[PDB]
Amino acid sequence: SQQVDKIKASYPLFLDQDYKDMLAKKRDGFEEKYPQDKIDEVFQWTTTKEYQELNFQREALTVNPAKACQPLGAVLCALGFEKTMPYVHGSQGCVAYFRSYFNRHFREPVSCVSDSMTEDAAVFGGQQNMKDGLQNCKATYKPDMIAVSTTCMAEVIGDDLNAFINNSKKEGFIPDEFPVPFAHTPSFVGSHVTGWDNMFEGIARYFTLKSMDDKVVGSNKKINIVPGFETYLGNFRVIKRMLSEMGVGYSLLSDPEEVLDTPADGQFRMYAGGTTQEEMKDAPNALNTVLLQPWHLEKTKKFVEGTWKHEVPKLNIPMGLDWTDEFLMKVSEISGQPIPASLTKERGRLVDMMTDSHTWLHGKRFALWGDPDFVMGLVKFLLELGCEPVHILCHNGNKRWKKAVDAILAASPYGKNATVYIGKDLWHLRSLVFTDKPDFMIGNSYGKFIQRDTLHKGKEFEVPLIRIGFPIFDRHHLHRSTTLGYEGAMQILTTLVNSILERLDEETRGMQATDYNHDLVR
Amino acid sequence: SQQVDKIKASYPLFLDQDYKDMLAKKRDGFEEKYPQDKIDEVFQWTTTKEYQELNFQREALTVNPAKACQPLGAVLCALGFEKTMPYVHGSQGCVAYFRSYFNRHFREPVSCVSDSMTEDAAVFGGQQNMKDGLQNCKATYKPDMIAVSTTCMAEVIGDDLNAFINNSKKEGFIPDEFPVPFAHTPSFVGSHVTGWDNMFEGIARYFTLKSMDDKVVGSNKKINIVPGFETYLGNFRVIKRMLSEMGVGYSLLSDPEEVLDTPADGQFRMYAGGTTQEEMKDAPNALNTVLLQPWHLEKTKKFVEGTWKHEVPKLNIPMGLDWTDEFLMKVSEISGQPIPASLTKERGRLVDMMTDSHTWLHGKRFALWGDPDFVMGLVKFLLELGCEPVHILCHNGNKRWKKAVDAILAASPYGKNATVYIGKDLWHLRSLVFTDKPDFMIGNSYGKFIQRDTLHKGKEFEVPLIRIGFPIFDRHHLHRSTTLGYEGAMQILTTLVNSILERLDEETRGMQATDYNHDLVR
Amino acid sequence: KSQPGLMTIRGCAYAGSKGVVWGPIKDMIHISHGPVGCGQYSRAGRRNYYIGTTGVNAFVTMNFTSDFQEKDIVFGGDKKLAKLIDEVETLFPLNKGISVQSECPIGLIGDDIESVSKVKGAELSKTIVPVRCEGFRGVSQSLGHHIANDAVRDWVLGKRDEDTTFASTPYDVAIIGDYNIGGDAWSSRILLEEMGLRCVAQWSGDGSISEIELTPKVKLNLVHCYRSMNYISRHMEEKYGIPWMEYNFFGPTKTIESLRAIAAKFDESIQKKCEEVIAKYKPEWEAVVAKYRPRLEGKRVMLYHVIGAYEDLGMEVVGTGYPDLIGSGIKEKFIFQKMGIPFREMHSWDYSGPYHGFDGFAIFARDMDMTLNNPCWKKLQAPWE
Amino acid sequence: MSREEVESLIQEVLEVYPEKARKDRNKHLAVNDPAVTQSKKCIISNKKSQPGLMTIRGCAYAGSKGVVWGPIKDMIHISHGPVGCGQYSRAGRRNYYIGTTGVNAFVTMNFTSDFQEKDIVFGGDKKLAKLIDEVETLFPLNKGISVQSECPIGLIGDDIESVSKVKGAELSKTIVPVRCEGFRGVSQSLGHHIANDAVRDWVLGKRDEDTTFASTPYDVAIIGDYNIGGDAWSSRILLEEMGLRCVAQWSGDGSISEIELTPKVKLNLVHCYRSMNYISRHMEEKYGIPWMEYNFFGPTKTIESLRAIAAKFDESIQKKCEEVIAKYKPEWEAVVAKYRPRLEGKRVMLYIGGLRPRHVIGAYEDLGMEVVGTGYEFAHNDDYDRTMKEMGDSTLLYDDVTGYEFEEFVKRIKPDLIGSGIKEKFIFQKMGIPFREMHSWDYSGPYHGFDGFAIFARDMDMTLNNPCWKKLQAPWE
Ligand code: ICS
Ligand code: ICS
Ligand code: CLF
Ligand code: CLF
Ligand SMILES: [Fe+3]
Ligand SMILES: [Fe+3]
Repeated sequence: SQQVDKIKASYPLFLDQDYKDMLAKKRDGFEEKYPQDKIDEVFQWTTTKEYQELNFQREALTVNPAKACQPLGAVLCALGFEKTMPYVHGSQGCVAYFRSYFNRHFREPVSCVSDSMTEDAAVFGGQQNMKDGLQNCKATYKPDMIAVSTTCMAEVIGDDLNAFINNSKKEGFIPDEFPVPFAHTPSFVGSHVTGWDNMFEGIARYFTLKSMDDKVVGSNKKINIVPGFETYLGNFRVIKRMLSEMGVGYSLLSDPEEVLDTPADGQFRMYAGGTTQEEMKDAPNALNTVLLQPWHLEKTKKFVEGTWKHEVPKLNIPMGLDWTDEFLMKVSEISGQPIPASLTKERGRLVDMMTDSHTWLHGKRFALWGDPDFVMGLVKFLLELGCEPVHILCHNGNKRWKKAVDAILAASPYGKNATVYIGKDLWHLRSLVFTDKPDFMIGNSYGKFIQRDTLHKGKEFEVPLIRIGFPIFDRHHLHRSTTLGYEGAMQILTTLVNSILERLDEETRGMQATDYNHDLVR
Repeated sequence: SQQVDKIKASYPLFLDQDYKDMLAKKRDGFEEKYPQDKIDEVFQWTTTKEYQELNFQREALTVNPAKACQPLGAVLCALGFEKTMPYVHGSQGCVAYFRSYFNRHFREPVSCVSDSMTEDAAVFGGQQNMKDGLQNCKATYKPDMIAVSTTCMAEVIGDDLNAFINNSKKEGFIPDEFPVPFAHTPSFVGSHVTGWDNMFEGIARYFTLKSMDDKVVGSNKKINIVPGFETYLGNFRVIKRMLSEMGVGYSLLSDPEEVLDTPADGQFRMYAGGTTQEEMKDAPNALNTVLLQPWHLEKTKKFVEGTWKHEVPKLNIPMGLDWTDEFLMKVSEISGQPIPASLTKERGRLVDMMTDSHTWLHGKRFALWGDPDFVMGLVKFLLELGCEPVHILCHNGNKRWKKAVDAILAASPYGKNATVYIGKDLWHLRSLVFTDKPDFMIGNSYGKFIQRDTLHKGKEFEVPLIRIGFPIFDRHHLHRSTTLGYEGAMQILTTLVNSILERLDEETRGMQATDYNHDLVR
Repeated sequence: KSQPGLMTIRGCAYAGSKGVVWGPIKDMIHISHGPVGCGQYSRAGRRNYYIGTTGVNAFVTMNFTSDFQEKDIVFGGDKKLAKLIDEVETLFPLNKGISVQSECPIGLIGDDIESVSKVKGAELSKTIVPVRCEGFRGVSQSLGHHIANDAVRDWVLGKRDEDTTFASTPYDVAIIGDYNIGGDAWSSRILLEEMGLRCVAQWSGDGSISEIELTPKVKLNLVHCYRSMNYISRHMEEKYGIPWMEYNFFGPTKTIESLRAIAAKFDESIQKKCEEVIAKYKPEWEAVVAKYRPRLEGKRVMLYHVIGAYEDLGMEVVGTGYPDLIGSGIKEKFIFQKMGIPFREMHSWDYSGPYHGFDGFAIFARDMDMTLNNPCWKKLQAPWE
Repeated sequence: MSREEVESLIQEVLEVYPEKARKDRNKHLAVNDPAVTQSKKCIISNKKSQPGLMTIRGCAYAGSKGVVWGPIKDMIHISHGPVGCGQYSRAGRRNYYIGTTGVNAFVTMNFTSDFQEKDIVFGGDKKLAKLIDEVETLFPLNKGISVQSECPIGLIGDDIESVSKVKGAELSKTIVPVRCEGFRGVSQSLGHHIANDAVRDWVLGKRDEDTTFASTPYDVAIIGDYNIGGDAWSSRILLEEMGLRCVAQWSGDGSISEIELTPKVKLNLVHCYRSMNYISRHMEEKYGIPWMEYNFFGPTKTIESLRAIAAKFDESIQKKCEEVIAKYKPEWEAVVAKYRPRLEGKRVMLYIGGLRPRHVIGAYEDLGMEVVGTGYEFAHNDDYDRTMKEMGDSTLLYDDVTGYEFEEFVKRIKPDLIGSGIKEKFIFQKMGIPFREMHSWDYSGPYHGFDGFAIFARDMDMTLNNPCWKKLQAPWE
């Protein structure tokens, strides 16, 4: 039943008595459900240490991964260039999933095309698919560039991207001068961030490999900034703002900020902003190239150091206080511009906030996950705040990155209880937070289920989730946030301290039970 | 008892068995506590409509007021001027309370002095107190200006501020040219915002009344912006940023943003930034004066229109979409500058966020309180979002302001179930949210207790509090937020929609009971 | 086939099989066999509602995968699949069956998932369903539906053919093709069981493998999604002689008509119960129409089964595919939002719902009035432009 | 560090003042001599503040409503006058209580007369009677009403005593008028005195002829403990594990009933001498009840106070005291072993109101910390007599210190930690010096007793050794 004045959606409509009776009869008559005592026993077993050993003995089964496949990162990288059309050579369902994923995260239109390779292409390849797709895509969506990645089927059948593009240009499907950079993005190697690296390196190779004769390092008095796989618009904004404050000439290569934040004014813009082709062509002339996320831009670093001859600085991600300081000092050294008083005042205000919130932030325990650079920056920032990142999970991290994070943890007294897990998924982390319960989790929306599981064990066992990372699906407009620089550090500190304060308020809201600690002033 | 590995603070230390037994023994043996059945009966009665009628029949008792006294707003206004010491003629307890209040809201030092009027001055007046205090303050804290307000003691005694300042200057306690603007701030008239208006009018009159012979309107090609009683630093910043983007000369009179956000860099700054005396002197030369919060700047508006001859534009607070739009059109008309593409893009992005979150924001009911302009801006924004501000409460609002808010509600289909309450306090609002339960409340930290009360009735009766307004004591660094302009509307919208989504997540986190609606995507 | 490089909404065979058909089976564990991407992008993407303890006896919103790497591509993943099945048995003992949904590389590397499934199922006495649903097969999710239906037929439907212990009643019906998006199948089931009928089976939405096995015991098969289940309905008619009929619970007129049509297949007691249910629900949807039709009368709708509710609210559907409003997916939602037209997702019901039935009609009308008459759509052009 | 250096520092700090202010403020700064008993020959206190010098003192209303009367949970306390005084003092003090707020407890609530101009011009006695009627109507489970006067009440000639008499007689309710106008006295100290006199004259003698309370030889009353963060509960659990019966608590988590039962106790354990010595002396002279001061800050003071209290009773209480001390020795020994190596040798400067500047020194010394400067907002000369022997030689003492004076002393002495109120916290935090709130315990606590000592050590270590203090200087500056 429904009431017209108060219409109930599925919650709490399905909590009504008739629906409960119908569901109970369905379950007891036809579902053959296990007894509720058996379900409770199995759940309690899954929350135990022995189940944790069984879970960590896994070698072939992945449950709830914390990563995606390369072409998603390749598409995100391609979206960062001016009037550039992402094009995945292979199966269409991959492109549908990529567009849906980015649509749900950014709440924005996401442009990506596929050449719709079918069973026939499993025999003679997708050469005809490449020709028809390039021709039709250029004719219909009129991009200045088409950036080509691959699906897993194309990598398995061994499609040669370069030869297919050359034949498409030779047979007149597309003009020979039309820029079509490509990158092989095998979805069974690495993850989405690897795809971002591959796509960016392919585009840089396309525009700069054959034009190095006239290039002189530091002739346009600019610094190249390579952001990497980045799903916070505020991060691009803060890097650009901090560089402009310093008066430092910069080129943000693969900037998707404009196309991921198109205003609603009555018209749909397929393309907006982004790195121009002239910027990519002039990139070797810069003083240097700074990689914002060095741990998934290895191929890009190799190309920039080996072709552009840029001495890429060994910089951490500009996350937290110390690493933002190092980034600003290195930018000052490269460009010669002194750090302005505005940035010094912003740093002092961040330090003021840390000082104000340190009592509530001290000793708190966190289980966190995400991409390597973001995770390591979060670990550094938590160590700066006196927090304890007990469970550090990076499904797409490697041994060298784990070594770096362990070195970071060893330098701080708050990294004593920390452990880094590479190759593990969110089921491993669910076991970890059941057996060694932290105060909070930090991660994407997929962690919301872990919290639910903890709440099933008991309110005292519940580990609340803080949504920093990618993807965030169950909250709106969190992609607009910042995690880089002093501004990102301030936002993250505010989020952490206020999450602690909401949790304390919830725990002390019981009148005559716990409300003696329901302080007005905190 | 405590374990040194996990030391418990009061929560949850006092939940231990021995503390529970000790508290039970104390209550049963010596407190003569009412029976728990009687207590529950009385609470349930307080949640009813009959109790609401009794509560709203109040005429002499005020319970949990939603306003402060004039000298607090006067001190805030004085804080917005360069090297200006707030000086309250009267008793020192008021100054201690003002400084503590602003310290807890801003988490920053707040400088203010008193002349320590003692009962020996309760008969003869505070002339000697005024002379000694002015001399001591100027000698010790070296301000370029001393801005004088009064406590209720001095107002009741009838101390003559003008004559006392003149006698202090005449007797050589302070130099004749030293600026000592003053204002009478009776704490029994109006509220803190009235004190801000009185202090600003005193300073403007001091610096301009005797020098209007050479003033020409529009000669400096600037616009005076009067913020009023403002406790969000982001509001000052957003006004300055929007005016700078438009290429509009402006003079933010009483800008306390710098002094309330000093960096923590090893030194203490008593004074920082603020409106200069040259700016205040040249203010009559401006094209016009725009009041950000006209409903508590009546005296300032009267003075500006009658003395500076500025045709003050009839403008609402620049809150929400339409009112920010109107503010930008009026500023463009006054200054002649067109509205740049960046502000148009920001408006379009705010509209985009509105269209993204309208499904979750539509039909939600809110009980809100605060200062008059803040709450009318909040009501207008909620109407723009499709929300229903069912309970609008303004302890320091008047009848004409209520007429304005009712007119605002009448223009919208979503203001049909909305009621405006002036002269009512938070106990009235508690009865309102019990008898006519909204989805959320919007207000200061004082609302948290209301939420606790609602939670005592039941989880299905709990009304969550969204902390927007002044003061916010139980959360950190929310004073850095923005509520004005497109950016302020963005922040408010993000907070509202994520509050709704967090509440929905909490309601549907019950495993096998409500988690059928625990969607990953929302 | 789809034209290359034109930007299709269309999914793949894996999305049709795992995402649509097999996934909502709550007590079964579904393995996305292959690289991580397909499993990760489809995890909890569809709102096929269910009742259970996720991770213990229900696994719908979880993502199990083989996480194929280069070594698995080069040397095959059959040994990996067998080890994965052993680990699934070890860590999820209350799973009542395993499905192995193939991704694109599985077919191309010559993996024999059928032999692995047969061997492991014989060893563990468990039903393991190999589904050859590689994404490159076919041109859309339709072949995914077909392959999933063939897998259901070959591996699940007929394992209780000999079984007779089930006590069948003359009023046994099975709901087929209703995936319980936002609780739609529950809202249909409440009406059907209010009619005196007994929904023995309801798959895939909130579906059990046991009731899939009980489907050949029902007297009538009520098919909502004809496209994804016509194959199994036809096979069940040919093999078990069970009549299958289509129904529509979208909008009060359509659900009244469907209830009468379904009751006409049974005796007069069911028809009397149908009349009682229709009379009982008449005031509710009548009041909903009275409230919301004036707000939505004379409004044109474009879309890309549901026309009945739109017309019952006073709307006019002037566009459909496989204006004052557009109803489509998430990939077109923001594109149409930026051109300024109110939009509704007709795949997840904009995370609202349910929409089927008399209860769902109130939610549907509220949502249409909410989105179409939202003030955000009148605030598109800046007042200075 | 040396006495001559401290005196020279005092002189150069005083150099900025005008003549009258410098002459007055010279008498309130001193170099501690622990061998001096009469501090009147060394320091001067309980005098009016110098005008316009950023004093930290509150008012008499703060000392009465905010300190003594407010913590009483079953009583409703009316801030009589305009809205400011009640609004700024609402829930700002963490005097913890157990109850149902709004029904039978009203501590965190703000009741006020909300004086307007008409109430100033024509008086508010009629408004006060109407307010009492409204309070009775809307809060039936209150056990009494107190009327704390704000500044205008005394000046406009209001007679709250007559209204309290009439309404109490009519409603059979204990209505206590308190003339605690802010302009009275020089600080919160006169507020304490006025509140104590009000308690004596309106509450304490209610059950003088009542003999229905079964009294035991072990009846004690805790006086001057306002349960800041639960401190009174941490003291009470220790006292009751010792075999004593805590009949009353003054006034944190205190009820009017146990205040009325205080004349029946055998001993008065006074924690805050400054705020409740008046009522302790009155109870001694009227009911013959002995009173003794006790300190529960840190294990050393806690053990010494427990033994001193147990020495007032039979040998069974002494045996139970030894049992409690033996029980709690491992806990605070582990706390010390964990935290003292982190805090050993660190110098602390304190400036709190009237008792804690000397009471918390033992707890700090239990962790190896040294207090180099202490001072009071509103203490009297007896408090300084007690303080001088507690502080070390040649340490700094300040009475009613100014903001400028405190800043200059901190800049010169450069302590490792400062413990003061919210008005100094951010000043000294921007200066790079770790700060602890010694009024509200930085929203932590309790600090009394052994559990309180564990919390105190954790907080001191967490703030003093926080990494944020190594980051105030930009690496490029
Ligand atoms: S199965 Fe089909 S796309 Fe018939 S693949 Fe798709 S839950 Fe749609 S129009 Mo999403 S043929 Fe169902 C469908 Fe319809 S996932 Fe749902 S809404 S009624
Ligand atoms: S009552 Fe006094 S100022 Fe003795 S007015 Fe003050 S809760 Fe202080 S040093 Mo705030 S004489 Fe208590 C005090 Fe001490 S409010 Fe608390 S901390 S032990
Ligand atoms: S059409 Fe369908 S969704 Fe596409 S791959 Fe093929 S089965 Fe799968 Fe998979 S990991 Fe990523 S998303 Fe692909 S490139 Fe491969
Ligand atoms: S010394 Fe003390 S706190 Fe001051 S007034 Fe007097 S009793 Fe009160 Fe009150 S309303 Fe505001 S804060 Fe004052 S100016 Fe009057
Ligand atoms: Fe959007
Ligand atoms: Fe601060």
